[PDB]
Amino acid sequence: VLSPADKTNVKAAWGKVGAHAGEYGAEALERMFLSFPTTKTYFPHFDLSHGSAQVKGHGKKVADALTNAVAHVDDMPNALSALSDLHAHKLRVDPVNFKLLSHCLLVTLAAHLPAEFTPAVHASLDKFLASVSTVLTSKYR
Amino acid sequence: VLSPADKTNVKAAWGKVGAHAGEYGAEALERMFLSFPTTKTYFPHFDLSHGSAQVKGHGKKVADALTNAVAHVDDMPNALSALSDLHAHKLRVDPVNFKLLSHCLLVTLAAHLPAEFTPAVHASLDKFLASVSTVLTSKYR
Amino acid sequence: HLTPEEKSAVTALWGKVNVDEVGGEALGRLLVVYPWTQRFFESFGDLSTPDAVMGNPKVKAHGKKVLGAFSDGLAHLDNLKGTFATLSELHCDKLHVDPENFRLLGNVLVCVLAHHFGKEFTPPVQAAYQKVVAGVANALAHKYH
Amino acid sequence: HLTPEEKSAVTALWGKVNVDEVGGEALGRLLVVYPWTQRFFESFGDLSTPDAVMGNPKVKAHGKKVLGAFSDGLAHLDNLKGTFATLSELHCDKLHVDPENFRLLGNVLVCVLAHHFGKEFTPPVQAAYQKVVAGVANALAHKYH
Ligand code: HEM
Ligand code: HEM
Ligand code: HEM
Ligand code: HEM
Ligand SMILES: O=C(O)[C@@H](COP(=O)(O)O)OP(=O)(O)O
Repeated sequence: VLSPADKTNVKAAWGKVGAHAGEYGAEALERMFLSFPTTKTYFPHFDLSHGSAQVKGHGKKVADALTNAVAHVDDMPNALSALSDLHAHKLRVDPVNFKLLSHCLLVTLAAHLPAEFTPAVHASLDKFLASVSTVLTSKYR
Repeated sequence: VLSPADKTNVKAAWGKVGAHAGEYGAEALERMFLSFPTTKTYFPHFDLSHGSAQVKGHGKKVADALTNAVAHVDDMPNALSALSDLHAHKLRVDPVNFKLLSHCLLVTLAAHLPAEFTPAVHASLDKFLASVSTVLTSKYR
Repeated sequence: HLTPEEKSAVTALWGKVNVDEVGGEALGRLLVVYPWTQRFFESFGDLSTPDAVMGNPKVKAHGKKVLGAFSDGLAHLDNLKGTFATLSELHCDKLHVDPENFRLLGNVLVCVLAHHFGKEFTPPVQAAYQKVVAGVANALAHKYH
Repeated sequence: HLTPEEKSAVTALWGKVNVDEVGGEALGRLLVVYPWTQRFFESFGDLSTPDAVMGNPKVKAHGKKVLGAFSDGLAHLDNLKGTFATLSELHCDKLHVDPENFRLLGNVLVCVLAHHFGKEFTPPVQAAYQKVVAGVANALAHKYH
């Protein structure tokens, strides 16, 4: 569960992401496909080359869901219900993959937030990404 | 979550565990120590040899907690409040390990319940034990 | 990986397996216990319920083929990497199958073997099979890139 | 395995690393992000808040020896297992540390490398380090029985 200091931290860090969420989303995905090649088995339909439009478009959607999760941080199961359904019933990405993407998102933030990625914020973002993942797989079976 | 069916399935298989819970916990633990050796790092204070007395006792303790959990399936977070505080604040077993004891608990059940370990029931038991594991690690950070 | 007493006990137990029924039942249970795995088999028909899944002939037939290759792999316990290299490249480049499925199938197989042999699937025998299914998973995953 | 270009990228980035500093920074952060890992350090004193961890002198002194051994291993990429053989034995037999800790520290370490180097820690540089940290970790878990 996210504490009051966790939410303050996520909101502060994500707030600083601002207009770059889409770009960061795309960069985390590239980091993931490059670092964890098995994750690419879920996008056989994507041209996965650096800067592809498919990956660029998908990163924006991923960052937009996260930006939504921060805005509804005290009500994530509901704010993420549609996405949760999508993942459980159609995509069916195996659960072990959310941790891989979550790690690449933290790495992407670290890389971009020299001042804000303090030990404390890093701890909170990890809990947050872990919580978004749990909601997204909560209806798997 | 656990459906009303998963609960009916869990109660029935576990009901059939009878006064055998101690032996099956001990068995589940012995299977886990032998199959996944890294789990022994958490019991450098137990004699871990076959037929070991501490293993037999801990096995009973683990079984009885599940028996309490089955009886309180609708409200596990609460029934297990104290045991989750214990794993989160003192024992601090790494979360990767709960999936290993759970697997071993299923192998144990299957090996002892040929009649009741149907595909559906195997499904429910798996959901139950992961749900228990989730409660047990919910207060970790 | 396996000690010689482990290699022996595995061969020993395998030779009593009906690979056809165990493969059908394992893949069947995989689709039932971890439903998201059904994603690769929408063309198999009815997978709506557990008996529909366990009863499905395409599930049963694919199970037999898959456990057959696995079984053939048990004659390559010294170089599983080499024996599955082609199947590994195939599952990655062609089937786009996430390797975690090979580990999930591994544990379902262990539960099936336990369910079938009862007492005979001893903690030590299981430990040996945990090494094998983990080796076959890694070997199958070895070529993904 | 790492490609000759990955080894180069790794060694070159590591040449810029203050090992004592990264060591204190990665151990501290492991203890803050995954607080249950503090279970092995009751003797380090106050670990109650993030600053109490990051600034604890025993945590800093320990990060130094940890990343120092890690740093040495980097000069032995073709033989991580033998390089870490005696520390594997020690972490298992004497400290009783679950190997999953080595993988959690590997990821925190990658996060600290990205935070320090910013854009310079490129996705291809990260993939190279992911293989290194997974390698160290497998090397440190190898002697466990
Ligand atoms: C941070 C966790 C994640 C979030 C917030 C999330 C979010 C999204 C969103 C918003 C969509 C777009 C839905 C739409 O088009 O309406 C989506 C689709 C999808 N996601 Fe997830 N996702 C996450 C993790 C994962 C992971 C771990 C993978 C696989 C490694 C995955 C695989 C996919 C794929 C295959 C699609 C379909 C994309 C396409 O064909 O365009 N997702 N996800
Ligand atoms: C199915 C999940 C689990 C259940 C229901 C369970 C149950 C219990 C119970 C009832 C106690 C006894 C505490 C007391 O006497 O007050 C306990 C102790 C303990 N558990 Fe957990 N546990 C689970 C998983 C784990 C895992 C996965 C590990 C390790 C791999 C673990 C390791 C420990 C240790 C080392 C103790 C201390 C035992 C001693 O000092 O004798 N537990 N657990
Ligand atoms: C346990 C290790 C496994 C082995 C030994 C194995 C082996 C095989 C073999 C023999 C083939 C046919 C290859 C050919 O065309 O010659 C195949 C195809 C296939 N396998 Fe795997 N497999 C394994 C596990 C899995 C799992 C767990 C899934 C996913 C739930 C899976 C999904 C597929 C798919 C979809 C195909 C093609 C299906 C079709 O065309 O009808 N495999 N496998
Ligand atoms: C890259 C991985 C790691 C390396 C290279 C490493 C290396 C070291 C070194 C060189 C020593 C001193 C050995 C001695 O005292 O003779 C040590 C001690 C120790 N390590 Fe590790 N370590 C690793 C990660 C871990 C992690 C992840 C933790 C646990 C969260 C851990 C827990 C300990 C503990 C409890 C000690 C003893 C501390 C004391 O003296 O009180 N290590 N390690
Ligand atoms: O066999 C070994 O000594 C190593 C080599 O391969 P990696 O550790 O790099 O996978 O591990 P294993 O083949 O069991 O996975």
